Amino acid sequence: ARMDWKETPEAHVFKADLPGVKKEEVKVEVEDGNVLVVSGERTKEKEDKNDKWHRVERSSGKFVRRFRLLEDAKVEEVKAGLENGVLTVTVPK
Amino acid sequence: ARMDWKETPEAHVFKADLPGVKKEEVKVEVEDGNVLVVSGERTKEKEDKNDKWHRVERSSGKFVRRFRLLEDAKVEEVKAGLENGVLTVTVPK
Repeated sequence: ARMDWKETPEAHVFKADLPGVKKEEVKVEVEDGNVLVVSGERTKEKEDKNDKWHRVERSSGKFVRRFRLLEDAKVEEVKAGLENGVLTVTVPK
Repeated sequence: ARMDWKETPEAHVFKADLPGVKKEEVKVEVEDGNVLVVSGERTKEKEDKNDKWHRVERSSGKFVRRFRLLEDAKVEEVKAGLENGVLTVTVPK
């Protein structure tokens, strides 16, 4: 989960490369008022059991990440969207 | 760009993690008659100086991937799909 953290004047924007991940496999939470938490685990591709694996580089697993926000976030204002393999978490300041 | 290479009884299937890449930035071709070429660019969101970066782990720029297909592969029947940051190329046998 390679991630970026940008602070525009309007909000804190986090990006996470989570290719091939479904929302039911990712989790965005807030702890102790100012700690953004991103975790998950890409599911096994329920693809043809018996296939021959010539080469496998894409090998993702479980993970958890945390960031200390500069200010307590208004959890009901935090937006999180998943698109084209990129998770985006916007935190309004 | 991380890629998997699996083989089904019907075709060789290639997967590529391309988070944050729109189908207009990816190119799928067959060079020299039997070389699969997956390339494109993961555009950097330069933005404005008003912004402030606290963390940067995600990569950007050009990517190039080449696999040598069989001298007898349905080169005219290769399909390419892009969904949830994952590219899939199906080369019929």
